[PDB]
Amino acid sequence: NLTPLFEELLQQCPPGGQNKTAHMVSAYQLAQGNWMPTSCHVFMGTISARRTKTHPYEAYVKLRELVEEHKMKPGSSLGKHNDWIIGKIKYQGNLRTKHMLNPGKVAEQLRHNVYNKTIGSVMTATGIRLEKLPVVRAQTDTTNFHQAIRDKIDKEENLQTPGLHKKLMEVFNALKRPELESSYDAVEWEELERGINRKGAAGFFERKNIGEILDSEKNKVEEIIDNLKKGRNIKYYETAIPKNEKRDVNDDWTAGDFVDEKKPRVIQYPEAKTRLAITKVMYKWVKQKPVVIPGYEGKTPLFQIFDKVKKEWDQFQNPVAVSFDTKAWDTQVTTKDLELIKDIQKYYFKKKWHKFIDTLTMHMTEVPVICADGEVYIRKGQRGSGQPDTSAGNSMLNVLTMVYAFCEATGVPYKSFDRVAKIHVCGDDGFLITERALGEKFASKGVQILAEAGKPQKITEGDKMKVAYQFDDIEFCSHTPIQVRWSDNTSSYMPGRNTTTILAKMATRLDTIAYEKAVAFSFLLMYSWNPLIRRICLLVLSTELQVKPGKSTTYYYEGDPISAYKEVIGHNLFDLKRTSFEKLAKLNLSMSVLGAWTRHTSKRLLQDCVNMGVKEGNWLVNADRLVSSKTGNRYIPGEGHTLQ
Repeated sequence: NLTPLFEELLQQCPPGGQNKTAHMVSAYQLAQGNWMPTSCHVFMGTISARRTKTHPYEAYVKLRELVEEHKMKPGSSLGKHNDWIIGKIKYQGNLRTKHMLNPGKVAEQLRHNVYNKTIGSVMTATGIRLEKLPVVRAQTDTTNFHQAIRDKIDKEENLQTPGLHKKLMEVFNALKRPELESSYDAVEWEELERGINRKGAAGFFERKNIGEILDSEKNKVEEIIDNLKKGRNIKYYETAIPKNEKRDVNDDWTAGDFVDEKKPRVIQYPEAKTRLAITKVMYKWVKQKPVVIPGYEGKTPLFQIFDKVKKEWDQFQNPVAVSFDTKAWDTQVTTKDLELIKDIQKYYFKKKWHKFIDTLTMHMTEVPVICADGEVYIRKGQRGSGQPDTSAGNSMLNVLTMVYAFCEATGVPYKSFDRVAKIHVCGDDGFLITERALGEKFASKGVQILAEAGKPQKITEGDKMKVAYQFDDIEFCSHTPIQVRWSDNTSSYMPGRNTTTILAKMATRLDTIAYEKAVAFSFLLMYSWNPLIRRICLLVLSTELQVKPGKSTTYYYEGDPISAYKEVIGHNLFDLKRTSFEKLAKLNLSMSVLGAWTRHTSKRLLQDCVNMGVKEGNWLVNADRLVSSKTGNRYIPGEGHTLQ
């Protein structure tokens, strides 16, 4: 009876190891009685207990009593290499951090959400009520920023199962790529400068951005590579800014705005010179060239991912997908976690970079962080979202932890995972596909195993992980599959997501037509299954055909945008005859719940398209099958290509 109460309490128990000298009893066995807990250190949902004619409620109070005894049982020396930050302190701290040093505040140092006028007025022109759309890209004030630090970052390091990381290494040895052992070397400046955003943000004490440092202070970056390579301390620090601040900029191209959306509330990032030093050396690992993390989908475009996943899904008999959903992952990365990734990096890198990886990793286990306003805190481990290693490091750490959790829950051995499951990851996001019995075992017992591995899962109904029983219930990269029907009698899947959300993201920005047409084409590649969005996209793309699209967003087109689409999607926009009736109903629901559209909106948007398309000429709106059906005119595309 009391079994769900014990299961809740066992997730707060400190992780222990296997105890062969005592009786280890589960949440079920404790609820039945005559079992008395002797300690609260949890191992695979079991704790050590003396069989002493107990009553269920009495066993529960002893186990809670022991858990609170352990919780009510410390300040930490600062590392020498971090001492330099204390000499920059100018005023006493006011972060009021309870678990990490707030040594004070350094001297001060020298963006808003607005509408995209053309995209926003096309929406208004059809009766879409913008004010009813959800708010996106919210920036936060200093006060809630510091509260977010106390809430998420001010914490002792997660305890993990003893020996967890030897096991995880055992999992890596089942997935390593031995033909690459000890081959990774640094890259040349030319190759580094190819894939980098010159507007990459400067750290607190910096003034130049990535491109400016590239142009004029390469020697400063090389001095840093040299110091680390010889094992010498550098003055490593990360800067803290709230999400969506002027300095919340991505160094590298992004598969979509979904990657800004999953960012922590607190962005923490090394200096630009330092992000450059790390990347010039660890390029092949942090940019996954080649891909050595199994299931890593970082380089897969959003319009391909679900077609790729369906092929795996179809090869199972009775497939399910279990979601990876860790609470505030970056805050759950431990020192031992980063050191596990250090050992794996050293597997693939030439020996002359091991002292480099060793010293950087050492710098990353205790990190001076400087807030926008100047407040310093000393972070113990964790991941700063802006580190170059976030995507690659979290992806491997995710894959390893999840294979281990699945393998320990199901009894499948680490070397046999590839035989009964497929895994897919993008940083902490992901899922695996497997047969239904295997997945349900992993989804019920995985919660407790993942809490003991120091990656707690977001609390749910029935203390179970989310299972998808039908393919288009998979959730990945903030999107979910939706099927479309083409006029060549094939079907395929597109990245689907709520229409209210797509409208929000498309209609706003943080601080002109060339940019909006880029956005429109960018959204048209992802959301052509959505007739509302598809038509708003074609109307915007119809604007000022003499102006060429900007380059500051995910994608843009050279030449014709309808032909560019055909090149990456594999069909013509005009050939898309049907979008999944049911899934579209699900993704349009919030439109009506929020009242962002009326009964008139779709017709008015179609009518505005037909009015433009019936007139004499060659109009992008007629690339829409239904619009062209009502105008009797077609769009004849020119040559066109898609770019990043």
